[PDB]
Amino acid sequence: MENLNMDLLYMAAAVMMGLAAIGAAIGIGILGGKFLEGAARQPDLIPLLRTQFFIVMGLVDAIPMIAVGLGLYVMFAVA
Repeated sequence: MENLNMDLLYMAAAVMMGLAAIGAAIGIGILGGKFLEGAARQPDLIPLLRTQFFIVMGLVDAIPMIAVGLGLYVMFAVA
């Protein structure tokens, strides 16, 4: 079951990352456009632009980063 939970996990990361990438991309762009629009609309939120970019992408990508991260953290590192 090691080779299965090994390949299945890695492979799961691919699917998970992709599916999560799609959904993540969709939402990031969703809230990203609106938030980015306002902030980018207000000259005083220029730093918000970048800050929000990383925050929205990171918070959304934190999910697969956490799943994949935890997986490989113990798998590739601890296994």
